[PDB]
Amino acid sequence: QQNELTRNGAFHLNKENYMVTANDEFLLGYQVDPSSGEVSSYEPQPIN
Amino acid sequence: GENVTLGRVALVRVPNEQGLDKKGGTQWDSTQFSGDKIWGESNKGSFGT
Repeated sequence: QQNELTRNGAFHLNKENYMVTANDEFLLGYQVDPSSGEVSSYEPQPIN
Repeated sequence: GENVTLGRVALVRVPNEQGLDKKGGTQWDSTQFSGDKIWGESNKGSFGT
């Protein structure tokens, strides 16, 4: 719920293999299954 | 004529290479954001050759 909107895409990985920004702020994304097609669950969560 | 293997080179990969801290002489060390040093051989799994 506590998320902020941005535009630059300078992303990288941290030790936990989460795509974060320069400030170590975790990105959010949609959950789709390995066999799914379109978005399954619309609630965002960090990309692994 | 004794052909014997003397060892093999160790290869180290960290999950977050951007987070490695910079020492002198083109050298780095592991830090808390760089992850833990993953010790592996070459040409195995995700490692290069």
